[PDB]
Amino acid sequence: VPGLLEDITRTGLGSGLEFEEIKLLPEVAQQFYIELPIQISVVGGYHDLATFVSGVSSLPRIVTLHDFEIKPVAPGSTSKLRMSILAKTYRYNDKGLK
Repeated sequence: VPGLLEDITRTGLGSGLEFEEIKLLPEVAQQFYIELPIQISVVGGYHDLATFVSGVSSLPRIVTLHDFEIKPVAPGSTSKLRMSILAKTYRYNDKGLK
């Protein structure tokens, strides 16, 4: 199954947004599942950022979102925002924690 990075790009997510950083982190084993985290920083207006969050939220797969941060990039009038978020997908763990 294609990863979250591909889902964003295959379905065309993030219109109007300027990606700054995409970092795929090492998988984290837990006793019931393996987490696949992706850290993303992206710049845009509130509307385009919201559309992106809704797009990820509407994917037909379990994605959890964490560590949401948003700050204006500059003190100017109505300027764009920098949004940081950690997204995770999951797969089963049938092998324990050895």
